Amino acid sequence: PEKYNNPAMLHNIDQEMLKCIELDERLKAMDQEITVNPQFVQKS
Amino acid sequence: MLIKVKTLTGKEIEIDIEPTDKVERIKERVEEKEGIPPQQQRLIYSGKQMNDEKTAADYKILGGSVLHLVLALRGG
Amino acid sequence: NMQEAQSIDEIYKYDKKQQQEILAAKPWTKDHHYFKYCKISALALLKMVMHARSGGNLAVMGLMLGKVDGETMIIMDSFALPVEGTETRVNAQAAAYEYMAAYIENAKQVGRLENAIGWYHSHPGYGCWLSGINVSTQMLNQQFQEPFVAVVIDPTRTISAGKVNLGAFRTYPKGYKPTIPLNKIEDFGVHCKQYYALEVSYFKSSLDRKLLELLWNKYWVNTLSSSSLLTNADYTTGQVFDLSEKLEQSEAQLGDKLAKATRDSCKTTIEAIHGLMSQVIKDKLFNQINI
Amino acid sequence: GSVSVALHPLVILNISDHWIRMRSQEGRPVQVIGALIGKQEGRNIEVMNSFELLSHTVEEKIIIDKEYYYTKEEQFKQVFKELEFLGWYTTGGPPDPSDIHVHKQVCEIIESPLFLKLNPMTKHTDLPVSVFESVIDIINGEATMLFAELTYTLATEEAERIGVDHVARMTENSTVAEHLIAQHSAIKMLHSRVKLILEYVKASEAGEVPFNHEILREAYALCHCLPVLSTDKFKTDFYDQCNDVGLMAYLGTITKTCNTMNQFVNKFNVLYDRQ
Amino acid sequence: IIRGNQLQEFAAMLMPHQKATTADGSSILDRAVIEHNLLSASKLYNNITFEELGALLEIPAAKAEKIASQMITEGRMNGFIDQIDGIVHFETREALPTWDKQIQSLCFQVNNLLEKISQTAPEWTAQAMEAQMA
Amino acid sequence: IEAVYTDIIQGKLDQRNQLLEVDFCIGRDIRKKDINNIVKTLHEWCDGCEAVLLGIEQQVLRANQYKENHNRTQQQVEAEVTNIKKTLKA
Amino acid sequence: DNTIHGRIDQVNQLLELDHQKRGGARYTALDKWTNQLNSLNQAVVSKLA
Repeated sequence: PEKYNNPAMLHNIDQEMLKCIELDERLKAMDQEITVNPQFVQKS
Repeated sequence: MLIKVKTLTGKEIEIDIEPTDKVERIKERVEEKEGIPPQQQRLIYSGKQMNDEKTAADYKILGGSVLHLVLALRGG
Repeated sequence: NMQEAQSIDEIYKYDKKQQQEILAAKPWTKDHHYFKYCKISALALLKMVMHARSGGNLAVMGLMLGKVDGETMIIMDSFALPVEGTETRVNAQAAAYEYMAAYIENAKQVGRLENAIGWYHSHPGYGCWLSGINVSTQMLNQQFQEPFVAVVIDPTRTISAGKVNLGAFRTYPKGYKPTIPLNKIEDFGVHCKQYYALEVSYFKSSLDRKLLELLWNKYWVNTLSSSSLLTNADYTTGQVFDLSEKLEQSEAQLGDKLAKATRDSCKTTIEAIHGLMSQVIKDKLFNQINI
Repeated sequence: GSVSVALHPLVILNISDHWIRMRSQEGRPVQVIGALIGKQEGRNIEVMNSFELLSHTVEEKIIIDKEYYYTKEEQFKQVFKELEFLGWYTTGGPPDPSDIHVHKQVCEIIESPLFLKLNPMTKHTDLPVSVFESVIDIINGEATMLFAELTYTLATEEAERIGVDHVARMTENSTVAEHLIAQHSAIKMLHSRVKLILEYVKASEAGEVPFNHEILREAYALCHCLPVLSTDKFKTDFYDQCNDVGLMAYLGTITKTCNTMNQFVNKFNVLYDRQ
Repeated sequence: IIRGNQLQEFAAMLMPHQKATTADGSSILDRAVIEHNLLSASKLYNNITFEELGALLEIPAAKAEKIASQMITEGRMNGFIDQIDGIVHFETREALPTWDKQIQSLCFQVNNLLEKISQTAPEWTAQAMEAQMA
Repeated sequence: IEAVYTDIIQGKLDQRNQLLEVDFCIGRDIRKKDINNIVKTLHEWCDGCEAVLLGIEQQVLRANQYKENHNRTQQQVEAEVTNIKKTLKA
Repeated sequence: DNTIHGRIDQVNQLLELDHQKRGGARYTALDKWTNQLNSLNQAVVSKLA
């Protein structure tokens, strides 16, 4: 079916990277929001 | 009465000696302080090795003066 | 941008009070594997290497100056000793100690505020390991001078292979053990269980980097075209292999190591992305002109 | 160039380290003075190593501790046997009367010492290191020793060159900038070379320089040798490499987002939901 | 690629023992010249067919293949031999190292041209360099 | 091969694909008409080098500003958490 | 007996050797990452939520 050497595969890999990056950014933002709640900072 | 001993790394300890003692004497007393090996100590004062057998008559420590100690090292 | 003390030059500060507090508290008395990191200045490495090669195949050694910050030994200078030694055995009878304390006293006035932090020894072409008597040497050096580390250099291996054969080692106290294996005894000594190695890294100054970048490059098909990302293929394969065990140990711990594992993987991925970027810039430079 | 001076790539780095140590110790950069030792083979003076000296200040003039010089000389006559005094080095721009005041005391040690310069506030692409010699000129009255520039080389031995290469290979403002600036400088000066070649070709076309029929042929061959390896096999190999590196980056982005995910899970497992 | 129709002079000044045949259907000089020709062909070629190889080494046909097989397995020349297609491969390059070697050649050419032009007219090159660096 | 023997060109002969592969060739005579061609090619190479340098500068600037922005964000969240920690101890 | 590294073709009576297997060890090690990382996230998601 495929040899995995055409630029289309590189473009697909890039597209997957730009979704994983967005997911990581969203998790980091949520963690940063959690680490500020006044309910927190006192449980540790 | 308030003689000081310094290591090459930075340690500074205080001891007291009598004028008529020997170099071996101050050795035993400094190991009675801590517990250094006696045969692996090199004594330095004013950049000169201290002869052990010589009873302290002319090696003048009159106030505040500090002796230097070196630990023996071999890298064969 | 030279007057300010950046994060690179901030390590060039000798705070007497902080070092005194560290040496008085002595946190190393409880944890045996307390020290892990060894940062070394560039010029110390230079002087060490030139002293090792100047003696030829005869072993040479010296005392190094530095401080301790938490778990990191920061070494800022190297120093040579006036000793007579053969290929394998040395004595350092009186001349070394007549030029050791005198050197410290002289350096107290020029501006050298550092003290004895360890010694380095050159082993000419028979591995980077602690000898059977060198381990006892570090025994009695550490027993009373706790902030301390033994540095071992191989001149022949460095001059032949092209990589720095440097090893920082510290030994366990007598009684702390944790039949000999056949894989950890050829790269180490027969007393390998009595000593451990420490991670070694180097630092330099901002002006050092500035002078290096303007010293001499050329390096068009020497650096800019040198089969990059491919020369260290065996290095990368070994790294990607041992990250497997690192991650499996981290997972076993979960069932912290994980941050170290992620840093280790990030180093390799960043390096090979840099290689790809170099290849891409080469392609955009040379291949795509005069269609 | 009068006498011949061979310079080793060791004294310069010692001077740089001394200046850096002084700047970190005292903050405000000041003058630093050292001593040169080496081998004087005929008219060829080879400078291998240099050692710092403690210089005091009286009134507004710097005086070298000559007894310290004797002690240092006795010290390094044991580790470096056949090495003699050669001169002193300094840091700064143009020579100043303080340098002359230091060199006149240095002359009392050795008949004709050398003068070394290294500009740390340099803003130019030239090498800050320079070599000068003191020459008594025909100045009226008491003629001072003017510093005449000398011709200095970069003689080095195997260990020094190999160590220099090791240090140059080794290396903040992010690692990508470190990897990129080395490429940038190389491409900059390669483009400058290309521009010089094009300028000569244009000048030859304009007739300003005599028409040489030998350089133009090599230039023509070089012009014909730009499109290197436009074959399909090379393109396939390059795209294979690109895809391999891309999947490498994927496997390594995922393991870091896993770290972030674990950190978030650990943080959340204690605030909103106990145990 | 020295051939057998200009080597009679060497054969003339040969001692009887040094010329005496090994009893393999050919002279020792014919052995040496054929082996040298085969080794020389191994450099400025990439892959050749037996029909074409049966002209450089003279030779009937398959004896050239026998000699090529003898050359290998003795640490002399590299390359494998096909027999279905009758084509022998000497050595092939793998693209990217060829790209690096082309970078070698191109940049050395640039540097040599710069050195030559600087040595030709020092005044003009100095003027151009000092104007560019301004 | 006779042509190659005179060191004119460095090439490899291929019999499978029938494709001569040359690497280095000596330049022939040049008339007083192709100087425009070489000038054009050299100018194109200079323009390509300049474009590459500009792209490199832009990319390094973007990387630096991204790092600075991330560091400022971390500093801001650290300041907020220290402020709330100080406030909590009342 | 693992003395000849090759295979035998019977329809054309050929003997194909093994002048193959370039340095693809990288790939297998790469696969190793997968065989870990999958499991790793399986442990991460299984903590709770």
